[PDB]
Amino acid sequence: AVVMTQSPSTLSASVGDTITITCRASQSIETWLAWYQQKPGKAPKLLIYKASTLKTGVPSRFSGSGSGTEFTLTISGLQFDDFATYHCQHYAGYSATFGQGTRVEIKRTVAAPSVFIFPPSDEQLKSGTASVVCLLNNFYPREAKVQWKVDNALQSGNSQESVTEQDSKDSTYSLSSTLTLSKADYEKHKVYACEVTHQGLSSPVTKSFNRGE
Amino acid sequence: EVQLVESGGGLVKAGGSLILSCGVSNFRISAHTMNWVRRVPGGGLEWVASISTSSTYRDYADAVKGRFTVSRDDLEDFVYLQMHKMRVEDTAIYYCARKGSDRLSDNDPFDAWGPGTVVTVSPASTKGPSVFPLAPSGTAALGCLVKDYFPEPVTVSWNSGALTSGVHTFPAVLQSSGLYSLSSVVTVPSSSLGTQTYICNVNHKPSNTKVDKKVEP
Ligand SMILES: OC[C@@]1(O)OC[C@@H](O)[C@@H](O)[C@@H]1O
Repeated sequence: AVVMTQSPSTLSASVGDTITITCRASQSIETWLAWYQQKPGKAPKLLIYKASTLKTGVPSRFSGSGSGTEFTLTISGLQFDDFATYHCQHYAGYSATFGQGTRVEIKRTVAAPSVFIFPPSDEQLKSGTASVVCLLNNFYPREAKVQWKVDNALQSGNSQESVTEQDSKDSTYSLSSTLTLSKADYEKHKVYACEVTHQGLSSPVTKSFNRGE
Repeated sequence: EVQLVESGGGLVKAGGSLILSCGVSNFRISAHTMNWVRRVPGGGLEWVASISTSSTYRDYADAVKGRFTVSRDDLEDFVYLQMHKMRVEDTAIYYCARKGSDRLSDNDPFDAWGPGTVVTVSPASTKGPSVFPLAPSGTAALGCLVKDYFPEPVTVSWNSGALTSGVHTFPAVLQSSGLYSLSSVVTVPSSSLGTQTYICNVNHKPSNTKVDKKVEP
């Protein structure tokens, strides 16, 4: 089956730059290739099809080239509206297949996360649940890892995370991780710790507290 | 040997949508008008929808007309029921039923029935969040945890909008309970803490709910 390999996975650039994104097919696909733009929480938008034909309304700064197995999308003079994910697709008579997408983001210097941990409030704890919150503030690039440890036990399967879009003033990301336990489980351990890893840190950073002061 | 099996079915909030399907064994549906019927908690049956051969005619009970759609797939032998803008009184066991059998005349009873799938519609279309402070302790962080509301969205300002710098309000996360949760945080000079009061203003329009929580060390 055709496999599409899209490079790079993330592309960091400044406004005004000309950038290229590529897609290689595992086997010849003539020019049966489309490029889509996608912003978070929105539908994909078709930009280019048959490798190089622009859809009506698409700005002329977008262009596509290639045939056979190698394809390129070029944006000549990036604008703020263009920071988004781009997807290539081989489309065939019955099926289709996508590359893994390329996230185009605004470039800035590496920033390690500033890390903060928050205990559950007594009020919430009285209701039978403990939410422990870890904040990773103002970091770049977007990849980070949070691990929770309770009394030094690596936890699994009991946290959820969310991440902001790049900050409009400083182009950083922030991330929140929440560890959720029952009051019974919460009150059986003392040390709660959020442990963070990011390329901007030379070692993991841990923030903790002892349950109840 | 002939059988029908409903799938989909579960818990729905009032106002929500849910789609059911019905697969069959040991007969083909093409020659039959297919039907959905439900049994309400008081015990009676209510005819819901009918779809005739080749989808020539689709008919609905008055109570569901305009909110429900029945479709059929003769090549793979399925029947569908879309239910939209659901109401408490849609709560019922839903069955698909075949009209006619090997005995196939111009008007037959419901000769074969599936075992039913349970659909429950909860009366609250919405629910306001609980807000919990995210208590602080160069620069300090604090924030508000906005828990267990539905549906999206919730809005968080700070000190009634005066404070905007250093604020991050995260995307809501859907909890395995079916309720949304988000956090909003802000970093402030840590020297400002034993002075300056911080209040998150949490607004949830769907439930007409406004909560102001003072976050302090
Ligand atoms: O609904 C009318 C009818 O003629 O449609 C085809 C078969 O379902 C018959 O059993 C049924 O009586």
